[PDB]
Amino acid sequence: FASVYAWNRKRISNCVADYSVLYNSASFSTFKCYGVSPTKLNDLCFTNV
Amino acid sequence: GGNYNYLYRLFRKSNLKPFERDISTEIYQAGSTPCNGVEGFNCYFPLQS
Repeated sequence: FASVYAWNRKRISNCVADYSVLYNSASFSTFKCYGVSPTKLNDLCFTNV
Repeated sequence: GGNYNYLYRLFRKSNLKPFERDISTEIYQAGSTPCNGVEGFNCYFPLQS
């Protein structure tokens, strides 16, 4: 991963990805999300990420 | 007034019926799979000052 002043971009779309299989992972120091319930991420559709 | 004399409850998954008292001052843990896959983690105390 590049430096903080030259951080890396990525555009992602046309995917069917499960986030529940990632939320239960304990290999993360912190996983806190704003304004959106993570448990509902499987019931929402977005233009791109 | 005291700086930390009032606390709001950061709690969910138990959408309450109208005019319901929520005084279950419990550290929110699950002790099952959907919390880091173990017991004692994701034990977030709902009240925040």
